[PDB]
Amino acid sequence: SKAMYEAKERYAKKKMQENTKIDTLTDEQHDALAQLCAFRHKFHSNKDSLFLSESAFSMQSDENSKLREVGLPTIEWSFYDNSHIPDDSFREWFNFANYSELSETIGLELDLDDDETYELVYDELYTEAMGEYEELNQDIEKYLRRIDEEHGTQYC
Amino acid sequence: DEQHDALAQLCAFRHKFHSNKDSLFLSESAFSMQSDENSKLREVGLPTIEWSFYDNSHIPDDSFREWFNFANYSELSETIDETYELVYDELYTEAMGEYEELNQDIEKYLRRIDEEHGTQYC
Amino acid sequence: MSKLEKFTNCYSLSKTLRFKAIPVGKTQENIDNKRLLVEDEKRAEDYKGVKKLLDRYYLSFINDVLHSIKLKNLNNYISLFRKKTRTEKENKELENLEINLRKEIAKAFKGNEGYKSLFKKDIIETILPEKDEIALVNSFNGFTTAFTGFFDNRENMFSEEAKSTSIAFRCINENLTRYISNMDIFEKVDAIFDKHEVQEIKEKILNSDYDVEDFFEGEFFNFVLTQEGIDVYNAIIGGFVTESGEKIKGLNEYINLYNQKTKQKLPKFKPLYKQVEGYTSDEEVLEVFRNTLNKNSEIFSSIKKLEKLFKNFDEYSSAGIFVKNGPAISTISKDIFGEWNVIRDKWNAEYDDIHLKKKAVVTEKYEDDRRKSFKKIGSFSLEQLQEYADADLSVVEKLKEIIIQKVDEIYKVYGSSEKLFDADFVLEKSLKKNDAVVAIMKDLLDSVKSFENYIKAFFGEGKETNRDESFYGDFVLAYDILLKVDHIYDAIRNYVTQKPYSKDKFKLYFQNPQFMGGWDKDKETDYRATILRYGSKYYLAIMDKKYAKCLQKIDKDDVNGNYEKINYKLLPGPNKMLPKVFFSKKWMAYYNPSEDIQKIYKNGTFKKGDMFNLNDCHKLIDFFKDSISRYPKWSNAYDFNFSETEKYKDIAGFYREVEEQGYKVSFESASKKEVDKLVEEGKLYMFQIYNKDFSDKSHGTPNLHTMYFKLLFDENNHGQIRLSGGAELFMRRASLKKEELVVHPANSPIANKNPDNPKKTTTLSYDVYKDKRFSEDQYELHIPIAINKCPKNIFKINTEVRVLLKHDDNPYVIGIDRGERNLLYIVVVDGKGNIVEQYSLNEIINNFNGIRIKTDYHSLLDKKEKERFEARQNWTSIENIKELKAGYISQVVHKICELVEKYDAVIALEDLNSGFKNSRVKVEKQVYQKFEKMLIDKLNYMVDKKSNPCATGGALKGYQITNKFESFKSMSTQNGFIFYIPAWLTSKIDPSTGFVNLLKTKYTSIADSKKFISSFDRIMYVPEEDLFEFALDYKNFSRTDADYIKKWKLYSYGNRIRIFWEEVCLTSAYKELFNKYGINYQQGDIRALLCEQSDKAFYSSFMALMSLMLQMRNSITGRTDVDFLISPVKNSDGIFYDSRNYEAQENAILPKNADANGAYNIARKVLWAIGQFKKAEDEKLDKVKIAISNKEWLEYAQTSVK
RNA sequence: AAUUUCUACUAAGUGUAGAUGGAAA
Ligand SMILES: [Mg+2]
Ligand SMILES: [Mg+2]
Repeated sequence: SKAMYEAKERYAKKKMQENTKIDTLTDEQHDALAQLCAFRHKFHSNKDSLFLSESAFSMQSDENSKLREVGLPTIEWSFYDNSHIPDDSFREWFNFANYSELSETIGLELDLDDDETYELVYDELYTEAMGEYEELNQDIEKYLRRIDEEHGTQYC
Repeated sequence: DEQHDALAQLCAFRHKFHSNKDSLFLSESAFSMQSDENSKLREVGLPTIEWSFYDNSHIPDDSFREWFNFANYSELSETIDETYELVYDELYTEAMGEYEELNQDIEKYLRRIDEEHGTQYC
Repeated sequence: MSKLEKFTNCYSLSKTLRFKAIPVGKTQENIDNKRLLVEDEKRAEDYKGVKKLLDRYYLSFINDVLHSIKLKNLNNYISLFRKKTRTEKENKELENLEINLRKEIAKAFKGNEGYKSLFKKDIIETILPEKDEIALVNSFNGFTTAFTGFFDNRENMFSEEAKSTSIAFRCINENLTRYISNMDIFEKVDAIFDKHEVQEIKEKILNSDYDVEDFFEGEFFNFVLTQEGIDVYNAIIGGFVTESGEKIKGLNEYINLYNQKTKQKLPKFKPLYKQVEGYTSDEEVLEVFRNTLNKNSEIFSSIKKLEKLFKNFDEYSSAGIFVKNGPAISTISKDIFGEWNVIRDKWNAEYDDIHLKKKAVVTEKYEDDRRKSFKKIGSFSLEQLQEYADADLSVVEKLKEIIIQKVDEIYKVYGSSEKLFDADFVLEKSLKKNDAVVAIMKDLLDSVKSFENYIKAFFGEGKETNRDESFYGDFVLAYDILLKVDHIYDAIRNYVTQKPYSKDKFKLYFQNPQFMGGWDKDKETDYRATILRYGSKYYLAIMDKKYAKCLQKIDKDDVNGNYEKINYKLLPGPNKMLPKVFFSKKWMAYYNPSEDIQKIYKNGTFKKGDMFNLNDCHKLIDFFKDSISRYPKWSNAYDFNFSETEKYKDIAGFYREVEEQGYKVSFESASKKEVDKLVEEGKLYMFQIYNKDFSDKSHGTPNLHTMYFKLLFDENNHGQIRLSGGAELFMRRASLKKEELVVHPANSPIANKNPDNPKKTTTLSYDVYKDKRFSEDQYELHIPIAINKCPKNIFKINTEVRVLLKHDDNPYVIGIDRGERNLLYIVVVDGKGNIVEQYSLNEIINNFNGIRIKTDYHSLLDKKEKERFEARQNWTSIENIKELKAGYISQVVHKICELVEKYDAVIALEDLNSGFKNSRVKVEKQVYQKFEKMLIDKLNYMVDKKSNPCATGGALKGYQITNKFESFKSMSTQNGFIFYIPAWLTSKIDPSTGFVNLLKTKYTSIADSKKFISSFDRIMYVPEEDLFEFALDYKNFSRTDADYIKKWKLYSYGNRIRIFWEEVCLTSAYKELFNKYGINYQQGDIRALLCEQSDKAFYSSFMALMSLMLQMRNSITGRTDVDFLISPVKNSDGIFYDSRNYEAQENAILPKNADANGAYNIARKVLWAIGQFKKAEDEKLDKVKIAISNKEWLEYAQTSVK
């Protein structure tokens, strides 16, 4: 967890150094692609702290804005509206289907003061958040694979 | 006269030189030119050797702290053992390439004195 | 208003601190009684084991359902591919069929007995139980979410995106394209079919199925899809043993028998892919190293196959053995040719005979295009190297004997290391203190690694024409095995270079998966963590989940024992929290809201996209305003004071307004005796945030991190450092024990090691143990902050520095250049060219209380490199040196930062990619890239600690003058206040006028030397100055299209260095050579006499004196005394520059010596870039080129002085 | 030779001067 840490980063670093000549298309689109790739490598690094309310973090329309300016094809995302990924509105929702599950066991009703049902909704919203963000992440990997096997570069 | 003595002495000198030329490259190997050979050759009365150089002071051995002017070294440092070897390699090959240019002069002297007087030395 | 009053509060950041945490009172024994360490020690260790169990079940799932799939479109893919093709978008139907086939196995998995409960919660619960592993998988009964970093990737194993690790891409586009390749190559084994060998044994002991032609006919691909089928297939290729000593033959051996008639020329059947290192102890690492490099190891057999391959190499064609272009190409070319530049030279001539005109002189742009066209090519053929070669050079012998020399060299180091792979081997000393054993291992590993690096270039990235596939097929089949040595090199190296101590830690969870995410009051009974101040000994509070409300019912105590207590109200993410709450079924049933408001949010016209309407979104703005006023938590706990409704041209502006304001930490008090009685009850846990500055002895300046953290709770904290969340906590273990630390005793005169201390020896009253911090354990704490969360002066920094520098009228410039004499040499230049301050950075001043004690790093470097020399250059010495350089390029940054503040400048910096510099500064090239990183890191947020925090340049209002680092190429040609500049012609240049030599005067022949000596204008001799004045134009020489003056009146005097190390006179040497050859040389020009002689040694000892007239750099390379830069051309005042003439002043007007000159020229190149910054419009400032060429640079450096 | 951590220290005596952005493969 130090040797492989340096190895996997210097391999990829050599590929980012090496692929600045392969494109040979209209422009310096390598800058936008490496900027996107490192953005991917932050996102997929700690997706989990996006679930926290106030973690050190801060989408799709901004990426498409910075991508149209250089002239690539866009990304064809899965959603643009983004406002339903649940993070720490644990005081600010109710409609979920698994109340049928939670009433199949004892649990309690829809009042989260019970210390048992709290984690039993926290688990589901955590998994729904991660399942939303990887559906996001697969769209970026699909964009990089399409732009990889169209122009013969290397990004993953 | 007894020029065979000087010739066999030269021939065994050749057979040490060409035996281990490589340890002449080391800094302090057990070793120890042209003006001395011509001095011992004029005394018996042969023709001299007609060497390739007499100045001798640029064969690089282990002044690896004491030089810089090589374009080839710059080319090696142009692209990132490793380098060290290129500097060591190039001076080793330049040393061997100097010493065989020396050695060919002695073999040329022996071939000239061979096919003038019909003896045998190589 | 100078050039740093703009650059503050420009963009965000996120540092994170790291303080220690000591528990107070009975908290530690309370933790040990309630047993809150064993749980998370298990919750760290058992995770890889439960990963092993879930990988067991997953592979059982694959091998389960793969026995139930028979692919139907397989024949329609195989025959339509091996059809000869001739596609016309039939390969597109092939790819459609391929993705549909992956979809078919994807659909098999989707319906494969549920599969919806394969990555949800119940997988740790229900299926995986049905030994003693029931508690192992049951150890996470209330804690599931840590598997979500696994349930995503093992889901992506079952995709169809043609990803690498996935099942579908493997089993359709690698296994099938190997299978049908073997199906076609089955046509070239039918001529050797002996049933006594291929059928009488294999079919009887392997399957008892249909015979060997069924595996090549394509309708048992559905049988070979499982890993059992791949096992049977690789059994028919390689040969099973069936636990008996037969060693039953295989198809590889049956095709290997065919070259008994010394002609194989038939490719073998490639084995099929199946479907799914040390670092602890000395005996283990020695055994695994024995396992991987003994005399029957797989890597060693790969070397044996490779040496026999290059023994029988001559049978392959020389038309396909492609040698890789690039770094190694020059080295490979040099060994056979005897000259490094011979291959480049032949390609040069081959290119210029086509693209060069019928002239011969070049331009520098044509040279750069020439170098680009040489780097355009991918690889070279061995046949083209035979084409380059003249007579008596057969590469098929030359490379063969080179590689057999290397293999015999590996055999000789085996003859050195043969005492190591013996069964009765002993370890007399651990590898930290032993030398002979570890250096033996080093020589072995580096020798095999060098062998790999030599073999490496025989790939050609191919992707080629008809390359010798019969050669590459076993070449890669040995090279995959030779590449495994890096798994041993990066095991042994990072085993030996690790510290004796160890920094392993596990996240502390305290019985809860939801732990310290935030610090919000009215969520603190959920997050269960708070922070208390008292005087200055800060505190961290942990409340147990049985008693999770032990801070709510506390009175404002009045018996004067108090802990102040945070409140920390933070509205998190207000652009997407406000619509999350104000439309969520309970606010919609507490406020009404209006119908048009609900519709205007549901259609969503507040966003951009031209549906954006001001007086339509302003009602939404008023609705947000009034509703936040009506909300009970956010009407009180903040002080929201917005603008008016017409004062928001964007809801992004309103979001920025509420994000700006919505953060406030105050302090409502509490008791002391009841809090400490409470932690005595054990319902609280209390840790003290601590480092080596919260002690009550710290009589100096703090760490910068403790300056930030003390500034997190100031009333100056508006400008603005917001304590964020995402905090963690950690726990270490005692790597060392207490006894075996080498301990300096008390009351003894203890030594020193910095030699420039006047107190050459000191003594202390107590002990100072070596590495006390790892004797016990310690609680590391992290507490991540977010500096400048709301940015105000937002602009493109790369343009704002330029539009600043143009309007500026005397802009200072720093340069920083590496040198042989000094690793870093600083030169500060005004807007004209006057050197303001030039000094070395080998000595480090530590300007504490009043006492400027310096310390050298240059002596430290050489004193450690002598240990490197005397210790056979092993890994510990290497990494010790690399860390010493890392500490040095840490401590440079304070000098560079303070210099930037003191002179209001822009740093120049040596670009690296252009290179073309010896760079003999005695430091590794990588260390300079790390200096780049640890300079742009720090100039992201420049702050000096001694300043006042409120004032600009302080810990609240730091300078941001860079961007963040992106990627190792994107650091080029501008970064804020750091400029990148190519380092061409910066060390060997006369600073007074700008003469540089460009004359290739390495002697070649009298045939060249006669023309070269006639090309000069007037070689004469002045008797009233005793100088051998030369004269030339430059235009009559090759490689000379860059200078501007081209009227260079050379001279001779000044000391010079001759190998003979010796000292010789430049003009006395000329006179003694010309009196050796008997000249009346006082009636110049004397070229007419010089073009008469015919002995070699005169010209050979003249070229070596021309070169010494031209050699400007002089290094005695054994002492630092005479490193003198002298220039054999004089300026208008008739005096030519000498370095020692300019060393002995206080502040010179020219560079002192060679490294300082190397800095000063870089500063001059940035000054030229500023001069072109002054000569454009503001609409091209983002496009004004900075890559100053050699021609432009020599022109500027000559015409600056006049 | 002490350190949240690293480097160089012993720097007025349990530390000094600079730097340091953490978890994750
Ligand atoms: Mg301090
Ligand atoms: Mg230390």
